Amino acid sequence: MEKYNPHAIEAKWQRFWEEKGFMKAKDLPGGRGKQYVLVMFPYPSGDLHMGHLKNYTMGDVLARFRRMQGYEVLHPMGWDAFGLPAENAALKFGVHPKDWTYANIRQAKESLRLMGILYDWDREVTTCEPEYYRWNQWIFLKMWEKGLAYRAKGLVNWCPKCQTVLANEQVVEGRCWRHEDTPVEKRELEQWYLRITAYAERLLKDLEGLNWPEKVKAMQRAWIGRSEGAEILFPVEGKEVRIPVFTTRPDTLFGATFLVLAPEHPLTLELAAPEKREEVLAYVEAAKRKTEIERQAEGREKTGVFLGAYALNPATGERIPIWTADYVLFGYGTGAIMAVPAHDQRDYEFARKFGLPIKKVIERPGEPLPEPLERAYEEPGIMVNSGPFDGTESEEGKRKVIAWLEEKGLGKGRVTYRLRDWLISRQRYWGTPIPMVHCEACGVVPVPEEELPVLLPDLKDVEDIRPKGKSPLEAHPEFYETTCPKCGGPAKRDTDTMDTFFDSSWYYLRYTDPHNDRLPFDPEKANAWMPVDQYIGGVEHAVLHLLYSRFFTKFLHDLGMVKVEEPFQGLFTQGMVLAWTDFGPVEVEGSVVRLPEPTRIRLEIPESALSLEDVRKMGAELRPHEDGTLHLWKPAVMSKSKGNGVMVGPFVKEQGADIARITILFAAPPENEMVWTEEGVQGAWRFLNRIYRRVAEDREALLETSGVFQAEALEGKDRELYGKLHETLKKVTEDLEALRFNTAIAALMEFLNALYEYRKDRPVTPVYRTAIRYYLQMLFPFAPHLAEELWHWFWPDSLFEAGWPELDEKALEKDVVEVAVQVNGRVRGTIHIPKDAPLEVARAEALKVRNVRAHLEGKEVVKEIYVPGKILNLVV
RNA sequence: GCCGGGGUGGCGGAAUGGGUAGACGCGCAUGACAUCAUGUGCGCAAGCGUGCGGGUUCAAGUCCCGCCCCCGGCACCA
Ligand SMILES: CC(C)C[C@H](N)C(=O)O
Ligand SMILES: [Hg+2]
Ligand SMILES: [Zn+2]
Ligand SMILES: [Zn+2]
Repeated sequence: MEKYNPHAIEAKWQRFWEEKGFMKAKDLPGGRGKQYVLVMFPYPSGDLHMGHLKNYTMGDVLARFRRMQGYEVLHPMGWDAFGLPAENAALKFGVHPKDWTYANIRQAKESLRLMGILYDWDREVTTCEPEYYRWNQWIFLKMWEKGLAYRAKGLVNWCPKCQTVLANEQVVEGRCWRHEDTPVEKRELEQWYLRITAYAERLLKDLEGLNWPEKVKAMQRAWIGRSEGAEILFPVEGKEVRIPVFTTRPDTLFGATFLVLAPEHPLTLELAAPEKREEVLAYVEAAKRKTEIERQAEGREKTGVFLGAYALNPATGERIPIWTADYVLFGYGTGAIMAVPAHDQRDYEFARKFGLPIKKVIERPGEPLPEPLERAYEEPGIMVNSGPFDGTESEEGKRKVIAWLEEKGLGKGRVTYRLRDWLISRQRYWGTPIPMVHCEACGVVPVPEEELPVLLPDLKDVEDIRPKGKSPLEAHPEFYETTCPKCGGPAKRDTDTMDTFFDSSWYYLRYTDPHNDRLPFDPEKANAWMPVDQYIGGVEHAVLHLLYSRFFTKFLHDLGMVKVEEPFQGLFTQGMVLAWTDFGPVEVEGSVVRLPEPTRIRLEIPESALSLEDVRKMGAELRPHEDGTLHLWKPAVMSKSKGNGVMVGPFVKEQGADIARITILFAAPPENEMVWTEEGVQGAWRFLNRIYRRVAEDREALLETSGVFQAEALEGKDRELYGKLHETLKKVTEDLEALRFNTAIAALMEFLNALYEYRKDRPVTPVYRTAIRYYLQMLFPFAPHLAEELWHWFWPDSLFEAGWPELDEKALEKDVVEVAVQVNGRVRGTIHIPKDAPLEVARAEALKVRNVRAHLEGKEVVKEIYVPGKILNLVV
């Protein structure tokens, strides 16, 4: 009997599929129903290890499966080559972006191949290639003609390291999404913006009937931050200008004891009295250089400064002082807020800090508010000290005060969103050029459609493209010196480049027509493949990619190019992958595990000594090491940085693909985080082995046996197996359609074990033949090699043309099941009787069990509950 | 503090229209020549066992009431 050998069959079969062209997506899916399985394309930066493969595998399992079922599958793959992620990688290794990009793409593309993964590469797409970004620019123009793209000056986020501006969504915890060790800063500058906010309502209203992870949906709702309320106009004293503010508590208007303007608000300086004019300019610019991190380090000791001007409370008419404090966001509402310390803990704290007035106008139902208040009372209540509103309820009060302000023309009801606009212009070389020219006479002029693409200046000098503070294209007149396509005089091309997230925002749409030189894609085509039925990815693109794509699809929908309005119908979010990591040497002494500083620091814990127990309790262990000392190991995220990756190729060579697949899809539940391990792999070896042995050993017999027969005529073990078979066929089919792989696999390990047992007694019957035909077909998605291999010992064509096994309902039916006999609620034993056996039969069969405990325990019995399914309770 | 999801074996994890808890796998332990085969929730035992405390029921991981700890999210309203 031969043995299972990966190398001998793996690469073999891989070529076979590639050449046979099975996962080649059709152009316009017929009435066969389509399936668009797609995983987020990668950032060509770094080598591919196992942690990275978890997502593509699943997409492969899924794609293969759907393919067998007959659906027209589209399982594209490509590269998110342009932007900061890539360029920053290259620049780190002093390599030229274009070289570094095509280097990874080559490697990465090999790994995937070495894994059994099949794409329809006739659709590969590289974002940084002119053939692609050509269209980023064509889109950008169409957005401009619809006034969705524009320029504007103001403070923006700046990443010193990246040496460019970042969108708000690229500022995770006031730090760069890439350099979580670099505190983002603020700078005055004029950039480009996409009016995503013009889609704030739809972007929210459509999240409703969506089948996505709660976590994601939640986050977007918070990022969009819709907030119903009112815009109130406070007349400034002496001047003509009226200052507007936003609030959700118009019912506390009489509580307004002072206004507050954002340090960057226009009037903050145009109102500050001369004697203060200096103190304001000092603080205004002080709040600027203050990084978000620095702000969030003050707690509630917020700062502020009195301008020197006053305003009139459009409700009472009294003169309230006007201040300015960083806690107010120029980018939110109207950069101005009416302060009501009595009903807002943030304002309250401020008021009490700078000796400002606190005035209650909302009374708590029942137990009166302790005067003087010691804390702002926010909850609803009754309106007091509020002119003609006294005795009204906060709730009804609002719409009233609103309708009121609206009548007097002092304010209006208005909805505002937290969502700020999208800042896409970037000061980096490696990126799409913004198709705009800056004529001196006409101003900002768009490049003609046909004059596209605006090719990127070829710069083969690393030390040149390196960002120093402004677009590298600024020192290249050969590029930025052109003529205005409007008047004709001398103009200047835009030196800034679109951000990476601009191209990743519609690729899924590009794969549907990867070679279109007239349009970014043919509507007819994309309409036949969208939306994306399944979308494997990660949650780190919650407010980013998953946000922007929705915008872009809505925009493209309005141009009438895409019929849907939500790109990703389904969306899975796989979990991290960990791996036992070496943390360093330790000094064991009995039970005391003293830690040398280098190790401790790596563990990142305050303790400098632990007990053999704590080391265990924290999930670590002590191993012997090549340096002849004891090292401490403990899982950790598998990453290059950690140097605990498990390289795809170096692995498949020594082990196998299918082995890595199984070890990955059975480690734990997909969404959970697994821990790649030796034992994990060893187990996959054994599972794959036995699958092989079993079919090998009955190969000859199988060949001379026919797999045809009449099910109803089956009896005994035969009939038994036939059930267990379809029992499995069902669990497996469902588990797949629900992305629950671990169990689909185990469902197979279990039937395998079933097949072995069946041989201990029964020969090699037709049913058994069929049992293998089905086992293989089902195994395909997980171990496509070993399956195709064994499958050919008895069948001609590839598993790809076998179809998915048809489940047989009638077969799932039980007869003579195993009921459990319990005495007085406690399970005393079990018996074997039909699913229909009447109480009399069960009672009987039970009264004489192994230990006849049902008898020794039931020497009285009163009531007897009997669930024909599997229960018989003898209530003593 | 609010919101979503979670606490099950030495380990990852199965099973909730109440109805042999712990499938499948790992690990361990014996029997055979790294691998198969058998066993493996805990306790010597009475007996006990799905985060804690009550309760409903012949029967509770599943249902009711009160509560703790964990993970993730937190814009507005309340
Ligand atoms: C779909 C893309 C936005 C995914 C992103 N390029 C990444 O690989 O992290
Ligand atoms: Hg390129
Ligand atoms: Zn950065
Ligand atoms: Zn001009």
